[PDB]
Amino acid sequence: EVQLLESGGGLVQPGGSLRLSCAASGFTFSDYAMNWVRQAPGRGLEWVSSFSNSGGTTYYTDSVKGRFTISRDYSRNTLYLQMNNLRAEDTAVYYCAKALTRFYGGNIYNFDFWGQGTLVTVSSASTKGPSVFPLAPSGTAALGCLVKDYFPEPVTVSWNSGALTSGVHTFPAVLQSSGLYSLSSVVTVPSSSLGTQTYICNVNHKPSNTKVDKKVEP
Amino acid sequence: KNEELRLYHHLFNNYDPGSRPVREPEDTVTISLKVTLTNLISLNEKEETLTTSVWIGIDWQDYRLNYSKDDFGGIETLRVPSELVWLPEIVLENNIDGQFGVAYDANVLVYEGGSVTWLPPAIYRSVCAVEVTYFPFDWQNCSLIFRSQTYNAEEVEFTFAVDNDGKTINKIDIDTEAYTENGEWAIDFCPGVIRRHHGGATDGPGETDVIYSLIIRRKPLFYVINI
Amino acid sequence: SEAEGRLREKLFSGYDSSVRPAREVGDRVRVSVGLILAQLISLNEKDEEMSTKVYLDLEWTDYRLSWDPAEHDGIDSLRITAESVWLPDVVLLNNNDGNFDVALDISVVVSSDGSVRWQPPGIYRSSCSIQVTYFPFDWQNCTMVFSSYSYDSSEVSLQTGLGGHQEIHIHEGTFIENGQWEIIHKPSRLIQPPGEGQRQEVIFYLIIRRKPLFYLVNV
Amino acid sequence: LNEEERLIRHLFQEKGYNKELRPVAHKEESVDVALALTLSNLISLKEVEETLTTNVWIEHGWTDNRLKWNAEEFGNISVLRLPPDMVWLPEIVLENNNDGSFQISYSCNVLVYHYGFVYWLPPAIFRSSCPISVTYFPFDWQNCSLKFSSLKYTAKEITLSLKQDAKENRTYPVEWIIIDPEGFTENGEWEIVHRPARVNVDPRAPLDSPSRQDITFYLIIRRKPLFYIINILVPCVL
Amino acid sequence: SEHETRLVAKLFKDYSSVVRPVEDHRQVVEVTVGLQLIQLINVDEVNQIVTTNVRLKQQWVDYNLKWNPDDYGGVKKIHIPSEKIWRPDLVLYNNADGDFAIVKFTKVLLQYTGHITWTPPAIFKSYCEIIVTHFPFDEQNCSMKLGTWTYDGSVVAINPESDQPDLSNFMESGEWVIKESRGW
Amino acid sequence: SEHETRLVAKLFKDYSSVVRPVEDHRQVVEVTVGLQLIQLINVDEVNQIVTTNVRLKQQWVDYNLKWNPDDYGGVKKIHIPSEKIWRPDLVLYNNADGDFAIVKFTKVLLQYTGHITWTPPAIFKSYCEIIVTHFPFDEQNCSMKLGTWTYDGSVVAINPESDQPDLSNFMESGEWVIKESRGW
Amino acid sequence: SYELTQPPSVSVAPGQTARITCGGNNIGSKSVHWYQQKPGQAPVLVVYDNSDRPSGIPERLSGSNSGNTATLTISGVEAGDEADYYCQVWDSNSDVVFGGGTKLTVLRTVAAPSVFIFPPSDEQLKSGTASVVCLLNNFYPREAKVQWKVDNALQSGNSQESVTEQDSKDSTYSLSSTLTLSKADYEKHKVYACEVTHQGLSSPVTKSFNR
Ligand SMILES: *[C@@H]1O[C@H](CO)[C@@H](O[C@@H]2O[C@H](CO)[C@@H](O[C@@H]3O[C@H](CO[C@H]4O[C@H](CO)[C@@H](O)[C@H](O)C4O)[C@@H](O)[C@H](O[C@H]4O[C@H](CO)[C@@H](O)[C@H](O)[C@@H]4O)[C@@H]3O)[C@H](O)[C@H]2NC(C)=O)[C@H](O)[C@H]1NC(C)=O
Ligand SMILES: CC(C)CCC[C@@H](C)[C@H]1CC[C@H]2[C@@H]3CC=C4C[C@@H](O)CC[C@]4(C)[C@H]3CC[C@]12C
Ligand SMILES: *[C@@H]1O[C@H](CO)[C@@H](O)[C@H](O)[C@H]1NC(C)=O
Ligand SMILES: *[C@@H]1O[C@H](CO)[C@@H](O)[C@H](O)[C@H]1NC(C)=O
Repeated sequence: EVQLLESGGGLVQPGGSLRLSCAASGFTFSDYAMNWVRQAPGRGLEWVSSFSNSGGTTYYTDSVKGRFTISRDYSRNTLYLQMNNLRAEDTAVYYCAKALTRFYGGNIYNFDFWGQGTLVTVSSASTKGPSVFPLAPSGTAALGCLVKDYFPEPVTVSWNSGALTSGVHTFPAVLQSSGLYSLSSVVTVPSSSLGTQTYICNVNHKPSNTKVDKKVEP
Repeated sequence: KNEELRLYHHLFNNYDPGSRPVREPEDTVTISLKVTLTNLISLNEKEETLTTSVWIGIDWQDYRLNYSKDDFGGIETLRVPSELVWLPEIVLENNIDGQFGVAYDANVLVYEGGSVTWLPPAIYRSVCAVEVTYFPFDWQNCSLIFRSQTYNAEEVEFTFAVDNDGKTINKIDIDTEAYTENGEWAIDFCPGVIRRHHGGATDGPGETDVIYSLIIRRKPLFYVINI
Repeated sequence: SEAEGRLREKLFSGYDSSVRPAREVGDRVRVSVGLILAQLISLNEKDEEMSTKVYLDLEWTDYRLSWDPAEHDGIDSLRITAESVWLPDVVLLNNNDGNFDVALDISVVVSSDGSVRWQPPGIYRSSCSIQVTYFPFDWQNCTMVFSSYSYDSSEVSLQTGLGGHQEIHIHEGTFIENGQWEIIHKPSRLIQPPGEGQRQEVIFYLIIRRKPLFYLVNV
Repeated sequence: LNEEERLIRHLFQEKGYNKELRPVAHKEESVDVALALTLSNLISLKEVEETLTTNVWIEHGWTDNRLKWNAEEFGNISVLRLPPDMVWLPEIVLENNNDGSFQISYSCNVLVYHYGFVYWLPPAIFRSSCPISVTYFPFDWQNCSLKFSSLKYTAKEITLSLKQDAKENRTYPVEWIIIDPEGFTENGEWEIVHRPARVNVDPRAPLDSPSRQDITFYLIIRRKPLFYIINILVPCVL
Repeated sequence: SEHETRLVAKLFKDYSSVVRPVEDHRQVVEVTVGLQLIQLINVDEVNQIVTTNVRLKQQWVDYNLKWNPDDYGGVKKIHIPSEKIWRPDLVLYNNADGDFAIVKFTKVLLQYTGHITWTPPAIFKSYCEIIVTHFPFDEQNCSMKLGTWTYDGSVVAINPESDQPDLSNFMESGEWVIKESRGW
Repeated sequence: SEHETRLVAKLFKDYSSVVRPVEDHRQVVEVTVGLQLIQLINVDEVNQIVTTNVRLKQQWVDYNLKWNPDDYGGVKKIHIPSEKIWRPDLVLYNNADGDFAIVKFTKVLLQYTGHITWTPPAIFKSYCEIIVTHFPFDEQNCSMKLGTWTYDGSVVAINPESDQPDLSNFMESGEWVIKESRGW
Repeated sequence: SYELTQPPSVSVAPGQTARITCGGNNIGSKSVHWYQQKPGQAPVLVVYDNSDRPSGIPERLSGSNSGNTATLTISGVEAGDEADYYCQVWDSNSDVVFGGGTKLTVLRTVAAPSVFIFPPSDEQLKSGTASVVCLLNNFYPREAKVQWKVDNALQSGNSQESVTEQDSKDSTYSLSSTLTLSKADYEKHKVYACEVTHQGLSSPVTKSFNR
């Protein structure tokens, strides 16, 4: 079972450093070239770096040459990306991707498997946890929670400890003029169930380690 | 589409060969053992070394490799490389040349119901102290001592395999039709015994092994005629 | 080494060391085969085997491993570990001990035109049928038959190494002379298949005369 | 050991160490490799096989400037123990073996000092060709050699030299095989008379040939003939 | 090269060397087995072992290793490492003190139809009943039993390539003469 | 056992087998070394080489390989491949012509406290000065000098497990009698 | 700078066939690979070498390559094919080159929004701000406008809109408009509403409340 778990992403100031790691399992780590491909928020895919065991070669795109270093752990099946002198242009979700070939390059070169990635945010702004505000309802009713004043992304919203999945809509975060992110997570239910069934929103903000859970009732 | 591939992905996508197949740590894995001798190559008296060719039948249960033939197109057996499954790591403890393991890492057979069978062949060079007193009219008692290199008796235990009638095979098995007697050595007896020891409170964890005793007889004709 | 690292990155891009270099289907890889005899270790008459220490001298072209020195800091040659590049599967067919391969893979030398030169060491035990009639006043004819194990004549074509001298090379100063054998002739020959699964051979012949002083004194 | 963990991360993951490349600023430079040989024990000299079996510890010293660090930035660490296959190595081999065992036996750790010096003391069992002069047997003496060179690298890429020792702020080359006076057990049949070491450069060879350079450690050994005297010669003569 | 590099990359994408190489598990892998005897190395009478130098030609069809040559520049055959693919696990059943299975993993010749020919070498050390009654005028009859160790006939079928072993490249022995040879 | 799988994944998530396994680098790794003599295989008087079969018990604490059993279903001990972890590089300094270090990399027993016991087997071939003056009535004192090859005492410290080698599982020798044995 | 060129958006009705093009100079001589990225998910290789399909990918996705254009064809468009499709090649001088991804949109039938309005709670009012959120649930098409009215006065420069992607089961849209004001401003006026304009509604629909 091929599996690529990325870690080490997070918040860093401009000009700082950060080591991304990608733990690989389910395949012979030395038989496939490994790659880092980044995606800035709302933008397309951009190849960053590649490591090939064929000749022990490393390859970098021009914008990161001299700043980024791709390497592999000597013993464990772990791929590293050491990033230095980070700019605001490096903010992105970094995916660790396995190639079809042990060598880098050639026309056949493609990424047959991808990890879920890690978000890297480059900004001088500090961390802050969310402030939850329930959206109280005033023949189907709608309810929700308003996550506000948090930074950096993301905040994960669940309902009733994961029991409620049907009809949930968690909106994209929006950047305020204050520089802080906010989103609303809502669910539509029959109006008859407002008084009988309990609806609780669980907001989790990993960057600040916040787990505020708020009950919603009229 | 080959149903063998689907069965393989079903069984081995989430499987750890490093962990024993026990639901709890205190449970013990029972290993059914048979040892089949194909050839007695030699007994070097100068080096006190018995060279034999055998293959060891090892059967056990892995609940993690449990499957029904009806759900996979009637497959009753799957061959896979032995490195992919947990093994009890049986070794010949009394080897003289430093070779503890088997000669060829054959595929394991995974049957329906979680039954795992491994039948690897081996060439063993084992210690046999030669009682010299009546040489060349001598008989020897060469031991073959098998044990888990890793696990104690509470983690892995041994039982003897049973024949078709259910009689316990507490001996070295020899196929009579395919067996050629050694030019100088006749095998008179070959009982096996499962020993357990070091189970005391001070010792702590119990230990177990299986000892086969090849009672072999020299044929002294060469020494009679020539010397 | 930054220039050498950049050149290695360029050369290893898209390169499969397990794939034979043929730019077009039907192209044959010309492999020049030569031999340097470092030591004639022995000729065991009981086991009928000649033990030798040699350096092969294999030369071919891999078009994928070519570059322009003007764009790579004037680098005209590289030394690359042999496992990293495609090798012809050239082995001693008439080995006596089951050992087909070289003793140490070492490194190939790659020129900017794609020429690859490889000189691996090898300790070889080759089958030699012994002409026993005039022993110990005998001379033997021990061959070393080198050929690709897998590739046929339509894929890899062999030729005798030369620069043309068709002979085993023996360096006069550094050669470890044998105390029992004198090398009379040491030619090499390309053997064609009998006129598609057919394979050429390069045979190095050692015609050696025993020096029988021991048997004169002792027998 | 958080400090050397951080140091290894800084050396190999931050700076991007490539062990395939030699430690040189430019390709035309040559890596100086200092060699010394310690004889742990002379195992045997088989006359019929014409083979010398020896146990030797080969001291390699070279400089890898990529593996430099400031000690006070890393907990005052001054030395690291790294796997030999984690860093470029000057692959020296025994050229004149006669069994196919070119390489050292135990690939031990390299020691890397903060000022970039790499020290490596692999031990090895070596079986080398020693042609035997039988003229004066059993009163014979032999002249065996251990010829060390590199087949992966030529004189253009590495320069071989003898180890240099110091006494009273005076440097001198180590031009002999090193033998511990206390720990060395003499062979039961062979006494070492001379044990020189030499850097040999062939002027005729091209610089890009592996045969251009070598370091040879010679053993001049005299047979102790007491066994042959007592058991063969006195009975035969009488 | 480029065509073959692309072909070799694409052939082994979802390839599994664990399962048998058949479209349907109810099929049988038909293997043709032919022994070539290069040399009779030794007949050890005391330990009853015959050492021989052999080539064990094995031919079968891998269903999933097929391609159309027109899509790959006309490449019709390739050579690939044998360790990457499923192989039959032929074992010398009466091995005395040598190797039980093939240990020299030479390249396999793969055709576009999926036909694999694999011709590894081996040193067979086989246990043979040695009758020394008429020594030195003794005749022997030493056999080499070969079989798939872990696969039964219902999943892998082995068939002889020829009624006799291939002695075309046999080196003449200075101590033995092969009067008869045959595979059953 | 899924608990053991999760535990092994946790322990080796960011583990290094290169770094010495204690919290601060100024600390010394304390290793307990014990020798068990299984068999005295042979004494070669000509080449002065004693061949023996031994077990080299090595005990040490790995600081980072600790866990709470309650968090992992009561798992108190596991078996880990020795290649995956840091080990002391014990070498037989007076090796004659055998292996210098351990080549049989058996599994280590790792307790939840970080304690590791590793008991690899080895065939030691040691150089022993043979005094032949009183042969065949001779007495021979042969040593086995063990030490960490690349680590000095300031980074790795070795201590004897016992004053004497363990001879409890010693096989009887048909040529020699061990009158006295001791470690220093 | 090989510069693979892709169209930003491709729209097709359910059951029809979508053709996502990737243009390049002599791209027919190159091997083109196609990746699918669902919203908030890792990319998945769906085609490699211009026509080959990885195992587990539906046969209704295919590829072609010719001249100066490669094509990905998605037939039988379901409600779960909404994704960004990226073409990719490798060049000796440009290394790995991705295309500017193409979003696939399902052209389903018109469905009108379900409108709700939510005034701020006392919990937010204790903090000194007022956020009025009004929600347009499960509508199509995406073109809709929300206008905030406070005592018959339109708001401007103090509202934020957030739009979801097409749902994987019904390919509908959801939108949220949040009007944020200081508490003094919120107390300064009484009636607060939002008006929803959407082509599926015969006339604009207002949801209003009194504080
Ligand atoms: C060929 O070799 C095999 C293997 O060596 C022989 O079989 C073994 O023979 C030995 C004896 O030579 C025998 O050892 C005896 O074990 C029993 C059982 O031990 C258990 O129980 C006792 C208590 O009952 C505990 O003390 C012990 O901890 C334990 O687990 C002992 O009782 C017995 O003791 C008796 O004999 C001793 C001398 O041998 C004597 O000192 C003592 O006072 C007492 O009278 C032995 O120690 C093995 O168990 C046999 N089996 C195995 C599997 O090894 C076989 O006999 C040999 N064949 C020939 C023809 O010689
Ligand atoms: C008749 C008597 C002398 C017996 C015959 C002796 C013969 C065999 C001679 C030939 C060479 C001699 C040896 C040559 C050199 C030396 C000198 C010194 O190191 C002690 C004696 C010793 C070692 C000699 C011992 C006797 C010797 C062995
Ligand atoms: C395997 O699964 C079947 C079906 O649940 C069950 O009946 C059987 O007992 C199981 N046996 C094991 C654990 O091998
Ligand atoms: C290293 O030693 C110096 C003195 O030479 C001292 O000033 C410094 O603090 C030491 N560093 C550490 C980390 O101990």
